Amino acid sequence: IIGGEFTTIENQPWFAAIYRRHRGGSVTYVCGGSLISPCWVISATHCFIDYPKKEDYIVYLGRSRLNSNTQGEMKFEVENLILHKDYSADTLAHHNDIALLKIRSKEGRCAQPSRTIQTIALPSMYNDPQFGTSCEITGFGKEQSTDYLYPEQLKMTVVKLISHRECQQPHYYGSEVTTKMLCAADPQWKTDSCQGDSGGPLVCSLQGRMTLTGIVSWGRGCALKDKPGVYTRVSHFLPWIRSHTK
Ligand SMILES: N=C(N)c1ccc2cc(C#Cc3ccc4c(c3)CCNC4)ccc2c1
Repeated sequence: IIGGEFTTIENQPWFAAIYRRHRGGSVTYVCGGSLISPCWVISATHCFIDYPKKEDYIVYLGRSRLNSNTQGEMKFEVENLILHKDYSADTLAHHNDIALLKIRSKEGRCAQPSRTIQTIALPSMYNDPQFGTSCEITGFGKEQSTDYLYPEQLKMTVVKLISHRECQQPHYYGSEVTTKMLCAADPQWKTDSCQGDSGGPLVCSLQGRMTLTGIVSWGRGCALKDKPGVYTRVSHFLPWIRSHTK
């Protein structure tokens, strides 16, 4: 996250921290995720497509820091890694950038909801917020494009949704951004999501309800003028999520 503020897991209890085990036993951060039910974490397929072995991943719930065992945190393995069969990448745009991770403790249990571990509600079909609506993003992603390290402490920011017609303008993304994608940015281009925030939530309060409106997917640079953050529009994927969690 570029700009914004440092936060803790109690303010974002649906936030899942996803890591990968490498050969030799070292563990590194991959992407964010969101708890949608006790056994299921939703993320972006582009985070896993190059390393599709479920046994390699570690998922934490209730974790506030990248290298700290936050009190009350829960560690899990991936029982089922589901990638979207029509996922594809263009030079900029990612298509069908959505993934599901079925989680399991070493005892074979799913998440136990607590003050720091809670689910996030899915959106309803054809009911996304209007352009100009303020929404929040969370992640352990880069603080600056030139950084190679990720922040130790979890961050958050607030951005505004951008219309499809504004996002399709020539100086923005043209025809490369589609109706299955949602644009969101800072009107002053100072805060945004960035590399490492992928797979993480775009949470919008709509009609009084906190909703998983988007999943961090792609963008040209980070916090660049006329280059919004692009998110998977979760409301389009409700039949796919239902079928793969049944
Ligand atoms: N401006 C943004 N909001 C934004 C949002 C998401 C981003 C995501 C990345 C990235 C990445 C990345 C890095 C490594 C690999 C993949 C993707 C996909 C498959 N191969 C590995 C970089 C900049 C990003 C910028």
